[PDB]
Amino acid sequence: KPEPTDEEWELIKTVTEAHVATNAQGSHWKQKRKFLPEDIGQAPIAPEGGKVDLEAFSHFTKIITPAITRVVDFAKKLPMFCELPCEDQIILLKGCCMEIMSLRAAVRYDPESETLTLNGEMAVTRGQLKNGGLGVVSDAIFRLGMSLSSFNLDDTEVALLQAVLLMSSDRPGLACVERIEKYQDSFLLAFEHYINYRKHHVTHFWPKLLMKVTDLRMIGACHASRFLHMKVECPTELFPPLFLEVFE
Amino acid sequence: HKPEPTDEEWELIKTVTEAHVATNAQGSHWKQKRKFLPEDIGQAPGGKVDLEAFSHFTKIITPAITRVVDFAKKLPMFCELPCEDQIILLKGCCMEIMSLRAAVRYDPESETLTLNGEMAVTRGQLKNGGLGVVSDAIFRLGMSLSSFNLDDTEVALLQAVLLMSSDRPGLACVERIEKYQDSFLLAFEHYINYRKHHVTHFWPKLLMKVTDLRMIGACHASRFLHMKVECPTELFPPLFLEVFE
Ligand SMILES: O=C(O)Cc1cc(I)c(Oc2ccc(O)c(I)c2)c(I)c1
Ligand SMILES: O=C(O)Cc1cc(I)c(Oc2ccc(O)c(I)c2)c(I)c1
Repeated sequence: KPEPTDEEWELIKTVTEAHVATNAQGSHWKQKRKFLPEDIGQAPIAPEGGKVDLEAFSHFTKIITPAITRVVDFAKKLPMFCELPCEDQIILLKGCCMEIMSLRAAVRYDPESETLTLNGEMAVTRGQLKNGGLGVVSDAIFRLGMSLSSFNLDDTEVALLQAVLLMSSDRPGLACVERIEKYQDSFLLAFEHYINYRKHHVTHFWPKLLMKVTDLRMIGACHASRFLHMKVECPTELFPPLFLEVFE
Repeated sequence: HKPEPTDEEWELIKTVTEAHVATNAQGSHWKQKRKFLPEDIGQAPGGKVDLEAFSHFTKIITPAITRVVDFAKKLPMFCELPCEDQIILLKGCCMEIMSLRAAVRYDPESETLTLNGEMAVTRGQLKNGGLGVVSDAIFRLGMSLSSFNLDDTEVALLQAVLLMSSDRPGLACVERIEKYQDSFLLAFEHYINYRKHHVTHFWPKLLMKVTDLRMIGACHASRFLHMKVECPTELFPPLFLEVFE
């Protein structure tokens, strides 16, 4: 099985460093994290269904800007992305923002505590993340977390996965569709070969990881439909500057 | 590189792996043959045992107990021990090994444990089925085992280790057993260096799961006592009674 070529190791070093340089978990999150108090976002023990717990929502939005910002820095550290028109860059960033963020939290899933550590600092439960606003998306991200545990992804693999999510040529309104596909394929090929190098113990690893890319897309779309409910149920004063633009 | 298995250890590894495989009935993956226990059974309504759920479990429990015994009898080291120690070691590790077998068949997607590789149950069905909080402990262990990707050999060696526990009350040949256990641990350690898992501190964390299993085994025993008080005698298969006496 083909391992990465010299040229691909460069790209790999480039994406890996960009990810690590913008991954706030570069200080042992597992040891640094703090658990969000059980009082916040607990089952509310209602007609019309899940109503966003403004209290919980408040804690999530107070640390969401840095997460959004870090996704932009990540893309901006990739030469290929920097070659794209300003218009495409934006379209791509808006389309993958929550996909990438979701991946980042999912990879910080902890079976023993049943939590996801947001921004490598805030540990939360299904209930908390659900009642805080993501609704069933909460369940989706946790499932992704559970399914990714056996994959043992390192920074390079998460970085490459982020880059594949970034170079999505099917986003609506893109100008350089063909060029973006070329970039994505280059990441896929490097990823594919890096995987062979690492030698994971799981059958049909490549095919299974690709399906995870699909889950993230589903997750990204649900985020958007989820944001619509937030706008109805949450007062403007709770929305950070960038958070709004992300779905605009 | 760390020490890999010696020629002699590859022999012990071949023996235990075959014993486990021959007694696990997975020559045809549990996934493509398992059946899900219907949601109305053991559905949410300490606690009181759901006789119907319990009935379903004790209906396939004898074969599981039996395979654990056949696993041990397939190990030459185990056969050199006195009948009395064999009984003690079996009663001591039975639920530990079964719990471990259910835990490696944990499925994140459907959120179930496939018992005997044929019956998929939820954390809820298993709990109301009689195990109470032990169900949580086992599901928990199944969740943490996911990243370890253990193959037949590793689960096999783990079982050999749980089996040869020289600290069980009443054992006569404590030294011999202790020695047998170490032979398995050492070959395990080496087999591990040969596999090369990508989980940090893999060895120490796996050893810690043995700890968890001993705790699960002890909790099942006190869970059994509640069962003897709440479940009609008829729902107890004979071998199920003798093992957990
Ligand atoms: O973990 C990281 O680095 C990134 C990250 C940060 C956060 I705050 C987060 O939670 C969200 C996101 C959107 C949203 O509308 C709500 I309410 C909560 C997730 I999922 C991931
Ligand atoms: O999965 C396997 O191979 C072995 C296995 C088989 C069964 I049935 C099982 O469930 C139990 C065990 C004890 C008990 O008192 C009750 I009620 C249910 C478990 I956990 C494991």
